[PDB]
Amino acid sequence: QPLPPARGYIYDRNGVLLADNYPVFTATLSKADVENVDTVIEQLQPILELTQEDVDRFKSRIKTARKTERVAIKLNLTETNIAKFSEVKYKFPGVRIETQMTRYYPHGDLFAHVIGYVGRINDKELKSIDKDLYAGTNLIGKIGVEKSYEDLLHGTPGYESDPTRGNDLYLSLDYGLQVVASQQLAGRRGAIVAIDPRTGEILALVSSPSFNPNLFVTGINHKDYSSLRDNIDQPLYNRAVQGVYPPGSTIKPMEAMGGLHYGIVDWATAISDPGYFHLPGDSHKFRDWKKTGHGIVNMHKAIIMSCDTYFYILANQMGIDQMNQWMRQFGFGQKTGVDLPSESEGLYPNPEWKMRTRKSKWMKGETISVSIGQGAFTATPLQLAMATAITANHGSHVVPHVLRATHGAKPFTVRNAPDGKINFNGTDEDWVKMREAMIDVIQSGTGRGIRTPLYQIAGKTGTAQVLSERQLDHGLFVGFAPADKPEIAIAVIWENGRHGGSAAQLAKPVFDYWLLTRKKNPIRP
Ligand SMILES: [Zn+2]
Repeated sequence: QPLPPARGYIYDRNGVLLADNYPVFTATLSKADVENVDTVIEQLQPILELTQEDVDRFKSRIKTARKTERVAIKLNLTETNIAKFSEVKYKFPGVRIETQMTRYYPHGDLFAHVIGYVGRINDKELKSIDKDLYAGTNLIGKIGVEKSYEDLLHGTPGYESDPTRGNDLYLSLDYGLQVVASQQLAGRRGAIVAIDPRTGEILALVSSPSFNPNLFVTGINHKDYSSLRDNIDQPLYNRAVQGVYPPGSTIKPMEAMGGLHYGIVDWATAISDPGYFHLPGDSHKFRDWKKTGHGIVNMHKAIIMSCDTYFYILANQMGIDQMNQWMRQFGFGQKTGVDLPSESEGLYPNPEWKMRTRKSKWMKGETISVSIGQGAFTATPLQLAMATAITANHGSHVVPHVLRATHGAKPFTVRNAPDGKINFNGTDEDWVKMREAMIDVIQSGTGRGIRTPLYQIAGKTGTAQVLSERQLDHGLFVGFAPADKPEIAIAVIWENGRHGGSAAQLAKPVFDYWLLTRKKNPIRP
C-alpha cells in the first residue's frame, strides 16, 4: 500500500503563504478492488461528467500501476458529481470517493509568473518518472518554482500493511514589494525585476499581464486556456524570464566601465560631438539621438545626457570581441542561471554568432548598433537587473535566484552570496564615480521626475523600437538604492511606454516600498 507524500508549502521571505494544499473529493479505483476495469470507466463516464482527456489518463496510469495503488478517475469532484455517483454508489464496489489534497495559490495572479502551477501527470511525464516515487501522486509541477523545485517540493512516499512531506520553500520574493510592482504594471504590458545586489536574491518578479494559475491545477477547460493563449496581450508569456528587449541606453553605464577597464577612456577623456559618427570610408552616418550633439562630451556627460556619439567612438576602439568579453561579465548574452525554468539566453551579438546564424562576416557597422543597446542586442529584464546589481556592488557577480530557504527533511544547498569578482583594471573609485554619474541621471539628467527627498537613487533610462499603441517604443529603466549602500536594484520594461523617464516613474514606488514603507506599515494579505 503506497501513501503518497503531502506537497511542501511555498512561503515568502516573511512567511506569507503563497502555495498550500486543501482537501477535495476524488473518485479512485484500485486494481485489487476492481475486475474488468475497462468496462467500469465507460459506465462512470456520464455519472462523473468525465471528458476523453480524464478517461485516457486513468487507463495510462492503471496499466503502469500496482494493486494497492489508488488511481484517480476524476479529481476535485463537483457537488453534482458526488450526488450522481452517490445515487449509484453500491452499483460500483471498490470505486471509492476519497479525501485527497489539491494545490491552491492564495494570491494566484500576483506570483503566477514565479511559482507557476502544478497540473495532472500526463503520459510523457509518466515515461520519465520513478513510478515507485510518484505512486499515487496525481499532481506534478508544470512551470515556475513548482517545476524547477518539483523534487524538493514532492516529498517521499511511505506505506501501511510512513510518508515524508515535501520540503517547504521560503522564496526571496517579498509579498508587499510584489504587490507594489504589480500595481505599477496594472493594465500595462511589461516586466519589473528587483534583486538584492548583495546576494542575487530576487525580491520581486512581475510579468504583466498575469493569469490565475488555479485554473491549471485540476485541468483547464479548452475554452479558458484558448482565451489566455489567443489573447493579444499574451498573459501566459513570462516577459521577466523568457521575454527579451533591446536594452537601449540602459547598458551604457556598464559599457563605460568597460572603457575604463581596457584603458581606452578615463573620466576626463572628452570627444567633439557633431551629433553623428562615421566609420573610416563608410558613408552611413550613425546619428546621435540629438543630431546637434552634446558638444565636448566626457564619460560623466555621456551618462547624464545618454550621448550615443561617445559610445559609438568608444565601441569602435574597443571592438566587438572586447565588448563581448566585458559585457558578458554583467550577465548579458547567456542565461543568468535563475532557479526558474525556460530562462532566455538573450543575445550579445558576436562574429561566431553571425557566421552560424547569417553565414556572413561581421561588419564594423554592427558594432556601432550594439554600443547603444540596439542591433541584435536583446536582454531579459532578469539580465538587466543582474547587470545593475553588479554595477551597484562594484563588480561582485551574483546569480539571480528566488529560493531563500528550504525547511524539511531533504538535504539542499541554497546559494546566499556572490559567486565571484570581475578582475577590473580600474579602481573601486571608478564604480563610485559611475554611481555619482547615475545619481546625476536622476538629479539633473534623462531620468528627472522620479527624485526622492529621503534616499538617493542611481539610475539610467533607455527606449527600444518594436495598434497605434502596440507599435510605440518601449520605456526601460535600471537603477539601485540607497545608492551608497545598495539594498535593491530594479529593471523596468514598460512595453509601449514611449520614454524611459516613464519606466522610471514605475520604479519609485517599488524603491519607496522597500526602503521607507516595509519597516513601519508592511503590506500583508
Ligand atoms: Zn551626443
